[PDB]
Amino acid sequence: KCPLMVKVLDAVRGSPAINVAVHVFRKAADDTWEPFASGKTSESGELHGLTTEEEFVEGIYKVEIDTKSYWKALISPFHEHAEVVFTANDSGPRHYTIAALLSPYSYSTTAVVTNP
Amino acid sequence: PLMVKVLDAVRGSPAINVAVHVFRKAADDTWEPFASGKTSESGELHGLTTEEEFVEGIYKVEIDTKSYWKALGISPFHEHAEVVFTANPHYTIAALLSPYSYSTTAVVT
Amino acid sequence: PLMVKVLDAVRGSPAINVAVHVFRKAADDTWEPFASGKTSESGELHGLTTEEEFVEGIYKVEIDTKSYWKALGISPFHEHAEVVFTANPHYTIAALLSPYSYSTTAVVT
Amino acid sequence: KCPLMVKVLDAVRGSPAINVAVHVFRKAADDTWEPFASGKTSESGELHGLTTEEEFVEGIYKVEIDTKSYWKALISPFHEHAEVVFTANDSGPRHYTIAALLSPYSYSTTAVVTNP
Repeated sequence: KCPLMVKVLDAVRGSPAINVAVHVFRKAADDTWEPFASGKTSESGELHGLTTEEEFVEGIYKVEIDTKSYWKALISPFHEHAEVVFTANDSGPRHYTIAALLSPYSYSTTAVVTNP
Repeated sequence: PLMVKVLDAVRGSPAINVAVHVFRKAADDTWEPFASGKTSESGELHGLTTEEEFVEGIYKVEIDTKSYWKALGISPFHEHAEVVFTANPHYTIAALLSPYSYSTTAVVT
Repeated sequence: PLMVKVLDAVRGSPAINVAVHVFRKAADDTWEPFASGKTSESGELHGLTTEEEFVEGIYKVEIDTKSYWKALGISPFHEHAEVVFTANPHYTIAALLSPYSYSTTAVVT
Repeated sequence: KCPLMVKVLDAVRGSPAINVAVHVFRKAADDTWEPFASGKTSESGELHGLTTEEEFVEGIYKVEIDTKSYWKALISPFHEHAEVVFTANDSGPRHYTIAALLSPYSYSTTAVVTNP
């Protein structure tokens, strides 16, 4: 394998952040954000199967994590969502895990990049 | 009412000369330029806007983290960091930068 | 030369009235009390020490995060947060608190 | 299963933090920190097998992550180590993952607590 994975934790509960919606976009030649993939985290706070090594070509990707819907569905948080934007696969294929740690007024995000 | 502070977690210092662009979501759902600056020597950016123009609405603060790391000779992961929020308490948007990670917090007083 | 700032990531605010204890590692490898205070209304603690007494050495800053969350009616994970470092650039120790997580950064200028 | 696990990431490299030494202590009846377990992270940045459900009784535990040796063994970091101190198993047995994200002048740590 899965070349793009998202893992989300809840810093308030000390648990996986479950049922967090995630939308992925890819910059198109026109320079606009085209829908690329979407899904939601599981009970372990992970999201797999967004894409395939074949479809995940080079490009600029935006991973939007819908944190406000997450918190509301539980609390009124600060951010609308957490947006992770990066160039991918520009030195050849890699695997990416986008990790995010969520608090109502704060989040962090880290990328773990490996080369299968 | 809107302040940006950026810290470098690799050097344990303010992140200086970082470009910051603020946008407001237009009725057409597009992002209109609203304000921009470079962080100061203390990693701070002030006077982006006034209480008058900073009306309720959704805002985006884009921090050009990539140019920052490149200036320092370091290869970073993100294109930029983006903070998106509804203005509806002075807002401080703080960001802590590492090459492959960043954290952002809102201090609303 | 030593400042502590504490933020609450749940409320997006300064963490007020948080007890902070600083210790210095003695030659006997024990931790000697060195300084302590409560964060202010701005989540800040200053005047812990002077340039004179803040000599090189290893220091520990203990932040009583547990009492903080309990005062707010919230069940937290950590007993406290601990920042341990060698003083050898003004040191700002900043901490960002959540019930089950905290981050700490050093800003050395 | 393993009731106490540690996971460490490097925020500079975007990778697991490998060969990070970790020492665990438990507060004794005397109120001093007794050695409880130690180990080092693997190539995936994880450390398993510190202890067993049977030995991991209630108590106050300190997980010390030796971040300075880690960075030096690569850079001169700020902290001596990252120290995670918590009461465990006071409402019955739980499983704990202590996650830490490391930068030379900053770290974060999060607990994920589950009830098998």
